[PDB]
Amino acid sequence: VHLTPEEKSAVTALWGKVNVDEVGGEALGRLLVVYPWTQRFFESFGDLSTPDAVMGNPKVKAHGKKVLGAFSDGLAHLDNLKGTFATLSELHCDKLHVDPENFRLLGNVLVCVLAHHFGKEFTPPVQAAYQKVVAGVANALAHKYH
Amino acid sequence: VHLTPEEKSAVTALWGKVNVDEVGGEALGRLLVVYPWTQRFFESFGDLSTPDAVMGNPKVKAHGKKVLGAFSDGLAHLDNLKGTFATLSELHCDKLHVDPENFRLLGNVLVCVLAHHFGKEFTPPVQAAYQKVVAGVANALAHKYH
Amino acid sequence: VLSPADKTNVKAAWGKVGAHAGEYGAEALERMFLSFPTTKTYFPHFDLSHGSAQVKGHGKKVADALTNAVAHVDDMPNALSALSDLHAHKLRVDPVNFKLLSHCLLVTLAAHLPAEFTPAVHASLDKFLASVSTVLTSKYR
Amino acid sequence: VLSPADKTNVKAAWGKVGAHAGEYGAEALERMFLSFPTTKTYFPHFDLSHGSAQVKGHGKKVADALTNAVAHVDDMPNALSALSDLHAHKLRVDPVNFKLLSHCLLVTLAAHLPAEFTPAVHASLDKFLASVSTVLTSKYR
Ligand code: HEM
Ligand code: HEM
Ligand code: HEM
Ligand code: HEM
Repeated sequence: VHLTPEEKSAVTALWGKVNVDEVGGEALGRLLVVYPWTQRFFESFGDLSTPDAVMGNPKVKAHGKKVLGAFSDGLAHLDNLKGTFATLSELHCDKLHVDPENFRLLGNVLVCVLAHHFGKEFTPPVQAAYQKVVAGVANALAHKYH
Repeated sequence: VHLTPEEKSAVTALWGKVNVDEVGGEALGRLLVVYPWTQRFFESFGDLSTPDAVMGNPKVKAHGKKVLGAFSDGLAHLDNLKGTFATLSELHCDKLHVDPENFRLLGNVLVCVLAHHFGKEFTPPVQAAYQKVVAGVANALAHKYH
Repeated sequence: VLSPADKTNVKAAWGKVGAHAGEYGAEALERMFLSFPTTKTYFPHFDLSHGSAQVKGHGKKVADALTNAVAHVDDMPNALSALSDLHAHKLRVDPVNFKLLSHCLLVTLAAHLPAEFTPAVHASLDKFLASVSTVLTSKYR
Repeated sequence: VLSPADKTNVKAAWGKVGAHAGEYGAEALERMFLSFPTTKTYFPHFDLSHGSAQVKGHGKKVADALTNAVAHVDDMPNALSALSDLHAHKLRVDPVNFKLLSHCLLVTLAAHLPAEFTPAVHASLDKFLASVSTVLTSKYR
């Protein structure tokens, strides 16, 4: 993560006005709905029969709530995304076995949730900035696969 | 790259009996043929109209010859694939702009050339070993994309 | 494959886009070039600065090639049959780039239609662009 | 799409495989589980040790599901229509895994048919498995 001062501000300014509670479940939710196979990891959450059931399952808005944390966390430790995610990398890999290609799917659905919640404020340059961050994050968790 | 002693031997024993000259063009060649879009980077090589023209173009068996080098090179520096490829990473990224997803395609077509040239000697465990190496290499060149 | 429920959401969401189609078609391109720098190696003779009337003009091509799909959805492999040769044969556009686009195209729509960008239509749109991407790459298969 | 020249290479290469089909169908699986550890999260009730008669037995299913494709190539979306629901609906198999397999399946064939694994047939095979993979995932589109 380089984040030039221009980008550094775009990511901070925006990220600061983010509904850290709701936005977190908004992503996880749409992931299970748009990429069905992913529900294969949250069968202990409940009814994921329809999108309405997924967009309401309390187990989901509680997990997405914890996911968003790791971000605010990594976002406050760009200079080292590897160290911060060491723990979660061992968890998602040698225990959950999620494929690293699915960390990119989640980082993008997130970018779509931010684009939806901030509409126009979410300018192209603001995206190209977050895309870098998401990417940097998707590479830390995938780190333990070596 | 971990390479446990079992794997370390499988990769060495095999790699030692490799026709370092011919095998190198065998891969590059089949890449342009099986993944056509990739020819978009070697238009200065000549006639790539048919596979026969690609599997003979001298420009190709000379470039594949240099590619295989970097491998024998990285293969002799597993403990640090990042440092060794620093140069080539800047080249393929901020100059050639090849997408990192195409370094995986080449590493696999290579595994197929080795599987073809050593047939049965190329046991599953020998593959699962090389696959790790290829992967480790495909991540170094892709490194400068951060 | 696309289901009747999907068809309805694509035709629904595209309708609500209407008039701005071309505009939107050039906002996805800029987002791409910016977020995915590597995709510019295709538009040299192009000006990729914020105002390029070349990017605006192209956004109309893409936008109407898509509107050409939503209206003939049950038959894309024939309507798009032509854009299949150009992207695969002449241009040699790497298949990954069709993914990078489609993404920016969903990140554009959500920033313009915060009402109907429901988790469902979102999924319907992603399947639709997934089918378009498949058809334009088909000439490789 | 697959061309007559492709059809010929698939039907050609598969013919030369014949009798060993099932054998080969279980060698690709082991290669996968080994090289791509993450793909085992689907076969728990399975024994994935070198001799598993469960892996051998499954390799026959896959092998004959493929032989079912080469013979009905012009019509896979219907013949395979069924294996489409099972992999997409019931199983929820991630689309990436269809790529990991197809690879091991080409790394198997080359290690058994060093004569006809020409750069061309290689390309023809890759397109064929590319079309099979697409059809089994289609139920997502
Ligand atoms: C952007 C990358 C991701 C982040 C930031 C992330 C973060 C987390 C965190 C913080 C936890 C729980 C930690 C705790 O409970 O203390 C977790 C658990 C888990 N993650 Fe991820 N994750 C990511 C992507 C994914 C993806 C793509 C999947 C695949 C479906 C996934 C599947 C899981 C599962 C199944 C659990 C639940 C484990 C449990 O029941 O505790 N994660 N993740
Ligand atoms: C496994 C990863 C790869 C390795 C080991 C590798 C290695 C190399 C090396 C050593 C050079 C030339 C260095 C020199 O001339 O001194 C080179 C150049 C180049 N590579 Fe790669 N490369 C890889 C993958 C790719 C891929 C996937 C493409 C995409 C088509 C590609 C496109 C290029 C191009 C176009 C050049 C030629 C530049 C010239 O004309 O000198 N490479 N590569
Ligand atoms: C959703 C998928 C896409 C659609 C619907 C689409 C549609 C089109 C259409 C209709 C044309 C213009 C025909 C003309 O005006 O003569 C075109 C041309 C072209 N497209 Fe795309 N395209 C898409 C994705 C891509 C991608 C992913 C790339 C590259 C990253 C690409 C590269 C090009 C190029 C190079 C041209 C020629 C433009 C020029 O150089 O003047 N297209 N596309
Ligand atoms: C080339 C593509 C593939 C073909 C042709 C294929 C074909 C088949 C066939 C014919 C069946 C067995 C039906 C039966 O005996 O009742 C099956 C079942 C199954 N396949 Fe595949 N398959 C392929 C790829 C995959 C992949 C990539 C995975 C996972 C990584 C997968 C996971 C499964 C599972 C879980 C079953 C059920 C087996 C069991 O648990 O008993 N398949 N497949």
